[PDB]
Amino acid sequence: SQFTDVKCTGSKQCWPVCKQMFGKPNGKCMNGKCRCY
Repeated sequence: SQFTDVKCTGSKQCWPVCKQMFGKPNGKCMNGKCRCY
């Protein structure tokens, strides 16, 4: 997992975040913050 500080309630929210931050959308909302894979 890659850490982010981006808050979230649902995993789909994390897809654009992870795409911007790490180059792929694969990501889940984990304990209220995005994690990217």
